[PDB]
Amino acid sequence: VIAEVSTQLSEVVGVIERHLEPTLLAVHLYGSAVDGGLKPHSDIDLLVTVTVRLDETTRRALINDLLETSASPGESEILRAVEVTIVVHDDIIPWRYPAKRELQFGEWQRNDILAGIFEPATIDIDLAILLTKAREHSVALVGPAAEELFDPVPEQDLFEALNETLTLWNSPPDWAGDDRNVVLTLSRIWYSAVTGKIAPKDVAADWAMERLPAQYQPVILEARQAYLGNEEDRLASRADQLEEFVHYVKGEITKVVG
Ligand SMILES: Nc1ncnc2c1ncn2[C@@H]1O[C@H](COP(=O)(O)OP(=O)(O)NP(=O)(O)O)[C@@H](O)[C@H]1O
Ligand SMILES: CN[C@@H]1[C@H](O)[C@H](NC)[C@H]2O[C@]3(O)[C@H](O[C@@H]2[C@H]1O)O[C@H](C)CC3(O)O
Ligand SMILES: [Mg+2]
Ligand SMILES: [Mg+2]
Repeated sequence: VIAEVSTQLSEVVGVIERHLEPTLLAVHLYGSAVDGGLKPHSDIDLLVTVTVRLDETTRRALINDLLETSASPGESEILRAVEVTIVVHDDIIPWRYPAKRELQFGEWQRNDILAGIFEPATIDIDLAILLTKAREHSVALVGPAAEELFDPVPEQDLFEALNETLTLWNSPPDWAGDDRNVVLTLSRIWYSAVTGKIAPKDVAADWAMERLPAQYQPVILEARQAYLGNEEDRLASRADQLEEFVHYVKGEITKVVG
């Protein structure tokens, strides 16, 4: 997608306001929209803070409505994948690890939502990472700056969430659908574990590529190119090369000490 993003952004915030205006504290645009800039496959990352949990019916109304504002990756030249994370004030302030996520919407749910599966509130270790990103780079579309609203996420909580995330990826079906992002996410986790910082997918990829034995450099170079829209994503082609990359990078992450 190469289209100006302000139209779809205003549609998505209109849906959020329509359901949540009376309990809304903040809407923050974050992720690559604010840090590095949207690339052809980039989603729109929104973080919504409410003062009270949602009624079940409000969860379903909002999830259904958000799906109508969103397009499956590669199915639209004008609409990006939309991602909305809702946190309840008293669940995330004061900061505790791990924290409860009230709601998340994203295109990975499309099938579920169309079958009437509405994901309920859960522990989400990923909030340690999302709130660290949002506090550093975001736009308050409404309410206070992320920096002021959210407590700092301790670096030990960041470090633990980065290492725990690696439990998701052990064998090839665990990354079957999502080969480019698992590769770029491994590079970002490795980068963040050594640096304590967060980098866009291409910056983390180039950092990783410097620090890899030459055998592992090709898979991350292909992922970095596909992220920038420069080359095709043919990472599923080279299945064995992918799993060796994953095992190699996980081992290198595991070596990084706190
Ligand atoms: N070290 C890390 N840095 C960044 N994101 C990370 C890291 N570790 C795990 N993640 C998760 O990776 C996901 C990235 O969100 P996503 O919207 O795909 O990223 P982005 O920076 O906006 N880039 P993109 O949408 O591809 O342009 C989130 O769930 C993050 O918390
Ligand atoms: C909260 N961050 C998101 C989640 O990690 C999510 N998967 C549970 C990610 O899924 C993705 O990698 C990508 O980025 C999504 C992330 O932005 O979002 C695409 C629509 C689907 C995907 O599978 O390609
Ligand atoms: Mg994004
Ligand atoms: Mg996202």
